[PDB]
Order: sequence, then C-alpha cells, then structure tokens
Amino acid sequence: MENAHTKTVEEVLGHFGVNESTGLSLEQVKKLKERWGSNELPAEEGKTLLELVIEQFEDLLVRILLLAACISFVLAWFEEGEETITAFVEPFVILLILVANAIVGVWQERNAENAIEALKEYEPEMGKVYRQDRKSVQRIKAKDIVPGDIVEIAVGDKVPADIRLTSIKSTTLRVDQSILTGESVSVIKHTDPVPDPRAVNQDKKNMLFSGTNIAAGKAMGVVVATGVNTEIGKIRDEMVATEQERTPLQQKLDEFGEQLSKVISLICIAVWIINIGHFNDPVHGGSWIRGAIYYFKIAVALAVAAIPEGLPAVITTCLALGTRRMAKKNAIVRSLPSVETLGCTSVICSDKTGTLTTNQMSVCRMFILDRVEGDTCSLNEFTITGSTYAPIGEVHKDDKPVNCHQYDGLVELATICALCNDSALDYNEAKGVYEKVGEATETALTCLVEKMNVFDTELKGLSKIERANACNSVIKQLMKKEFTLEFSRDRKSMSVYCTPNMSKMFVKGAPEGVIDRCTHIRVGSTKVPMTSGVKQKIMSVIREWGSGSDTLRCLALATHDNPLRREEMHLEDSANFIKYETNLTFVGCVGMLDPPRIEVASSVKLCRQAGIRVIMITGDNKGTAVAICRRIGIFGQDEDVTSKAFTGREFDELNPSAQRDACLNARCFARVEPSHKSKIVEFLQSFDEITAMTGDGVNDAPALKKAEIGIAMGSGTAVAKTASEMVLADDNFSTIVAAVEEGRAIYNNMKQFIRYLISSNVGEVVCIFLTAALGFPEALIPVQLLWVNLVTDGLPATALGFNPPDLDIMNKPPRNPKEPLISGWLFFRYLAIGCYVGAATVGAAAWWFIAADGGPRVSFYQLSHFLQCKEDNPDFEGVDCAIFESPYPMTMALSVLVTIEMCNALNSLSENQSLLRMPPWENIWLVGSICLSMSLHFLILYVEPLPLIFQITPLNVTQWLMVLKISLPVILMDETLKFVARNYSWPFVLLIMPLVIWVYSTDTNFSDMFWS
Ligand code: BEF
Ligand SMILES: [Mg+2]
Repeated sequence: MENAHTKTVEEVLGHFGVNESTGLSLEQVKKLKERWGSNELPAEEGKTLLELVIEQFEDLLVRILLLAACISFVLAWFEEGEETITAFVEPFVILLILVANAIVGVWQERNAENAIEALKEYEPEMGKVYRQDRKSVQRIKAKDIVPGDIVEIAVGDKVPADIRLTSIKSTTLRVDQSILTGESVSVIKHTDPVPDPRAVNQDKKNMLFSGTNIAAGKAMGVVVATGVNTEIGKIRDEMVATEQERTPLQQKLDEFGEQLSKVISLICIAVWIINIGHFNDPVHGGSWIRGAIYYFKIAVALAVAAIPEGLPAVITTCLALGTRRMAKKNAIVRSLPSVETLGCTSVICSDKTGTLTTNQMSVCRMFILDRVEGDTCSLNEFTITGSTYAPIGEVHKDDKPVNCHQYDGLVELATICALCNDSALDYNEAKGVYEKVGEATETALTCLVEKMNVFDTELKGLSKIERANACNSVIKQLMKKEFTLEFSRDRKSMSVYCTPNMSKMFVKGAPEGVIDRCTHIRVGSTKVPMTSGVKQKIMSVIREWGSGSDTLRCLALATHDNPLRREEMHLEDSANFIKYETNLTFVGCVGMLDPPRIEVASSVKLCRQAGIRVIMITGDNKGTAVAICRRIGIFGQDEDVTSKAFTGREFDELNPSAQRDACLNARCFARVEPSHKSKIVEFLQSFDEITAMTGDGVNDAPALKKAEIGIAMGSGTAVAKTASEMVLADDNFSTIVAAVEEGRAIYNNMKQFIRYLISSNVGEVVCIFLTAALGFPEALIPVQLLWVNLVTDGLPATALGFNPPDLDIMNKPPRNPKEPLISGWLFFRYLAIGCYVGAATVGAAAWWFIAADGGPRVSFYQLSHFLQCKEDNPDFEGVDCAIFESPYPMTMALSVLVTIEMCNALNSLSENQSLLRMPPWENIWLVGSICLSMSLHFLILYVEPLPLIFQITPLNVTQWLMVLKISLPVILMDETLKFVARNYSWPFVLLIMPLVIWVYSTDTNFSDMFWS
C-alpha cells in the first residue's frame, strides 16, 4: 500500500478487504501479522563487550601501543637465553593499562545508558481497534495492530500506527504533530484525499502518523503502515543509514599518532643504518645473525621510549572528569570524546518547537477595555510572565504587580476563559510536571485563569494535584455550564451557554468575526453601545499584536447578557449557530504563543560573544520561526530577513553558488523535512565547520546523527536521544554554553599534558639513541621507562588536567580545526628540551663511569666499548669488568630523568607565561602530584622487592646533589625559551634562594673534557 492519502477511503478499504463497520477477522489478523510483522520499532542490539574491546583497537594511539607490546613480547620470547622469568614481566605490565582505560570506555557508556533509558516513560501504547470477533471496540497492545485494521482514536490518545482517516465522529479533528514535523499548533484533519502524490507530512491532512496524539476530536481510520513502514520508521532507518564520523579530538589524536609512528619508523631506520657495519670487529655474532637480537632489543627499547603509554589513561581521566562535571550540571554525555566537541563547535543548529521553545502554548499579553468615550478610548494592558503549563506566575500592568480582583472586566475575562473552553490541566509525579488533556489553546486559557486569581482563592496551603484547577473549579461552581455550541469553520468561533446557581452566554473566537457580531462593549461593569473609534483602536491593537514585533494568537472574547433561552435552541444546524449571537458584549482579547525558554536569549548572546553562530532549523511555518528568531535575538526586531530566512522549497530552488552564502549568512530555516535538516547539516559540515545540532523529536533524529555533536532535550523522543551524543535532562539551554567553556578548557589541558608527555618521550628517545651511538652500556632498561611514563608522567599529567581556566576563554572565536596540537616552534622547543634531557641522563651515567667518588675511574672514553672487554687484555684497565652491570649508573639516570620531568611539569603551567609571574602554587594539584610522585620514587628506591625488579639502588647525599645540579638548568632553559617566545614574582624568588644558593656551595670540574 502506497500513497494512501492520494486515494479515497473506498478504494483504500477495498485494497485491504476490510469493512469499516465490521473490521478484520482473526484469519485476516494472523495473515497480516505474518505478512508484515510486529508493529514496533526494533530496539538497539546489545553491543557485546568482546566486540567493543576488539573495536577499541581502531584508535592509532592504542594501535601503536598494542603493536609495541606485541613486538616486546615477541622479543621476550626471543631472549630464551636468560633464566629469570622476571623479563617476561616487562610486556605484561603494558597490557593492564590497555584494558583499564578500555573498561572505562565501556563503563561510562553503560552509565550513559543508565541515565538515558531512565528518562523514558515505559508505558506500552494501548490501542483501540475494531475486529469482526466482537461488535464493540476492543483494546489491544501496540504491536498487535496490522495494516488494514480499523482504529478508533480519541482525545489524548497516542496514535499507534499510520492511519488514513475514514470518518470523524466529532465535528472537527485536531492533531498535535510537533513530534513528527515540529508544528507548534494543532492541525485540523479531513477525510478528503490529497491529490499530490509527493505531498509532505504536513500536506497530508488525512493521515494520523505514529507518535502524534489527538487534541480535540474523535475519529475512525484504517491502518496503512506499521512498524518500520511508518514515517517514524522511515526516519529511524534514515538516521541509522547515516554514518557518524570520528570526533575532531579523535581525528587530531589519530593524526598525532600517525606522526608519532612515522617518527618511530624514521628513528629506527636511522639507528639501524648508523649501527650497521659495526660487526667488522673481531667479536661474536655469526655475521650479524646473533647481533640482530641486540639491534632489535635496542629498536624495541627505542619504540617503547617513543610511545607515551600513560597518555590514553590521562586523556580518559580528563574526559571522565568533564563528563562528571556535566553530570553535576544536568547533562548526560554518551561518549567521553564528545565532551570536547562543543569546545571547537562553530555553528549550533537548533530546533524551534520543543527545543528553543517550551512547546507549551501560553498566554503572555491580554488587554481589557478600560475607559471609553466618543471615538476614543484608553485600554488597560497586562502581561503574563508564565512560560510553561505550570500555573505559577504573576500579571503585570505597565511593569508592576497587580491584583485582578480590583478589575471587574478581568473577572469576566477569567470567567469566560475558564468556562468557554473544555480542556483541562493535570499534574503528574512520574514526570513531576503539568500536562494538557485537550487543545493547547484551551489549557493555555486554563493556566492563564489559574495564574490570575480574580476571586483571591487561598493557594499557599494547597496541594499540587488540585493546584492545576484550583480557581477554575471555583469559577465553575458559581456559574454552572448548560451546553456548548461547538466550533464552526465559517463562524471561526465557539460559544458556551450557561446559567447561574442573568444567564449569560460566552463566546470565544477569531477577533474579526467576534467583533463583527457584537453590538455592545463592556467598560468595567457597564454596557456601552457601538462607537467606531474604539473599534479602530482595538482592531489596531489586534493587528499590532498579530503582526508586530511579537507574533501572538489573538482570541476575542464576548458575553451576551440577554441571550435566547434554552427551549428555543436548534443545535442541529450549524448555520443557526452564527445568528444566535448577533448581539454581543465584547469583553477583551488575549495573546498567546509557544514561548521560547527563559535561558535561550542569554545563551544566544553568550554564543555570539564566543563567536559561535546559532541557526534555527524547524518544520514550522516561516512567520512563527522568524518571530521566535526575533524574540530570542537571532535577528533584530526591525532587522530585514529577506536573505537570512529560508524555507525548504526556497532553499531547493537556490543555486549552489547562492546556497554557499545562504548557508554562510542565513540563520532561520522553516518548513524543512528531516532529510532537508540532514542536508543542511551536511552542507554546513562541507565548509569545515563543527556542527552542534540540538533538538528533540523524530524530525531531528537524522540531523542529530549527521552533526559532529548532537544534543537532545530530555523531554524529546527516544529516537532523538538515541541519535544524539549529549542529553539535556533539565532542558537548560545554557548548559550548552557551560559545556563549550569546559570543552575549551579541557582542550587546553589536553594540549598541555600531551606536550609534556612528548617532551618526556623525546628525552628518553634521545637518551637511548645517544647511549647506543656512544657505545656506552644501556642507562635505562625498558621497565624503568614504563614505570616513569606511567607514574611520573601520569600524576603530573593528571594534575595538569586541573589547570586553571583562562579568563578570556569565552570571549574568543572557536579554534581552527585544521591547526595541530604541536606547532613548529613548540615542536622545536620540546625537541630541544628532550635533547637536553637525553644529554643530561647520558652525562650522569658517564659521570658515574669516569668521575665518581664511590665508583671506578675508567675515563677519557677508554674501555667504554660495551660487550668488548672479557679478560685482562692490554685495553682492559685496572678496574674489573662486571662493574658495567652495576645498577648505580642506572639509578643515577633514572633519578635525573625523574627530577627533570618534575621540573618540566613545574614550568609547564602556562603556554607562554613565565613561572615567575605565575607561581606554581596556583595549581595546588600540580605540586601535590609532584610531591606524591617523588615520594613514590623514594619508596621505589628504599623498599625491599622493587629495587630487584628495577635495576636500581639507593643513592647518597652527594649523588643527589649532583642529580639536582644536572636537573635544575632545564628550568632556566624553558624560562629562556618562554621569554624569547613572548618577546619575539617576589614571593616565588624568596623560595628560590634556599635551593639555588645551596647548589652554589659545591663546584666540580667533572673531569670530562676528552670529547664532550
Ligand atoms: F521541532 Be522543530 F521546531 F522542527
Ligand atoms: Mg522539536
């Protein structure tokens, strides 16, 4: 069945072989059940943990980590000549972290689910259908409906499946379709076929799409689509079809990892070339066959030194902290890398209905006829501060609180609003909020009546359940209803006749018809005949409310004090309805709209300050979208919007060259399909701009998937929350601004500690390369490198993750996504730092070799040929040979590396500001982590079993002073580099004296002037 709206009810019923009066038989029900399937949308399949683990390998950082670990284990198996099993420890310690963060990668996701599925109303859709088994209607489950079923729908009932209308039992049928198309006002439905086959969902006025609900009437229909074949099913399929790429942070990390792998390959090739041809010496090896093992050991040590193992752990820690901060700020984050995406966001695309506005119609402005004379009059204007269905609020007359009990005309206005309508407002604790039960306008009138207590009813000690209708009931008892003249299309108004416990008849409708059908006006408590001037005045008020700066739905109200009695009523004719109120007393009019949320305008201003562009993409009409844009501040009140607001049809006809500056300039998009929303998001992404698509409902589900980051309102549909990466549980729109702020700060911290880790890794690489080239014995075994790069390089990195945010963070435009984390000059600076670190470590080892008070004196680089001396040959000196395996040089190099890393973390507090201007105690976490890691290093040195796992030994006072003497100049070098970067306090210096002056006490020539 296709294009059911284009076909009349007769052939639609004939196609399925179903009768409207009887329905479907059980055999037909089961045949259609097996032919089509279950009438439900399939849930997301449970991603097994094994698949998640195997797909976590896709990141290039963990890719290089895993390949390095695998090669290390392979060469651990290669080194079968050793006996102690502790060697096989050195690869294993890697694998643990490769799991740890991975678990967190799953764990947080699970937490997100625990916060996403919790914000769902798990009430099965319970649908009334007609079948041949029983004449009366029967209530069945949602999944039991099959195409061809006859469904009776009523007010307040959610539509179970796509239903073509057959006949409306009531007068008119109103359907709220804000879920599917973002329409802010209910749509009237009819059984007339729609000739256009390619009509949009809003053009189809003879269809009841799934997910929507009925507002006013009751109707009968025939199901034409179920499950996936429905409009929501097609939209969900389109959302699943679209592919979400990696986050910009993930892309930057992947590029960084590719560069790092290229560096590893280049350095390994270079060291192999510089080390090949060294087998010509009369040593063992079997033509480099047995020297290949030593060369590969050097290569794997270099690869380990070049890969920061603790980087993923600190990255995950920072992302988890940001996610926790959003959890505190009522924002659920699905994926850890997505918390930074808002920081680099340039354009924010937002839905109007339900996202920018509360989707709850409310009255904001009302006027009563105050003072009238011949041809001129003065009107009393009022303003309502309520934005939602909650009955809390105050009425303001010329910007001051006012009680409506003093105004009689306000009393009649409240009476008409409370009595003429037929809907109501209720409060529930499952969601803990207020909902409507009928038309949005009627419940808006009810909320307006409740807000203005004309009868001064007590409310300070009343429960929230009866708060929704606290004073509406008070109005109802005193003036009891008799009957209702329903709404008529030609009349554009509807009336209620009622009698007291005299006998007035209220009428509410469009301003023009109501004011044309009235022959009296109400001034306070007095009746005044027709005079023109008041008529033009009130008509001007009507159109300045309708088409002014704020677009409002004007609703004229009148009362007939002398209507015809009950007995002379003919309710069977709609034509007779109009003539029953030929003489009316116009009381007043009210203005209602779907108001934007109170936190939108300030958030829009803040986003404009941060350089972020805000665009409205909605399915509603252009006028309402432009009005909301003007209200929230996207456009000015008098600003022209000729080339800044577009419709889907207008955008389609636009040339791609015109579409270029349309996307770069236009800020309002109205009447767009979900495919059009995804097309707009893709076009914006085609200009290298990070897109934050915030919204709710089904119509935003594909776009939420297409954008770089998708944000879903907590009151939105389940599909929208599934397609999004962030969820606003409390529906606070400033949370987006807060998330952007922390994302910028988090990216700054990322840059800081990635640069610190790269400095440490290049230092280790230079140390190993210099040791290999110089021929000296190894100064750093790989397990020490793992211990350093995890503990001593994660605790300072975690502390750097707590860097204080910049003051000018939110007053600058978003960063260019194409820029790299490490610039050329910063790369040179950190390369120099690493070269100094490696030179310092090698120099400490050589200093222990050649000039040590408690060590040997094999100096002038003689006998430094490692793996060469075996006995007392002439090149062999007086000292022994086993001293080359002493752990003293190893622990000296380790201590120098640790101290230099402490200094590098100390002066990496700022990108360019000197450590003198910014004292290190600004970040107490930094000094805390430095002290903790130094304490752990001391514990490693002075504990029983670890100094055996690590080939180290405790030092003495002189060696420690030498270590600090070597380590401190890195602070001066970094300060000089920062100074030359900037150009091209007292309390800190006071603490410098007890340290640097102590260094001046002892001076040593170092006895090292042979080569370097
Ligand atoms: F729901 Be949006 F306003 F189209
Ligand atoms: Mg919406």
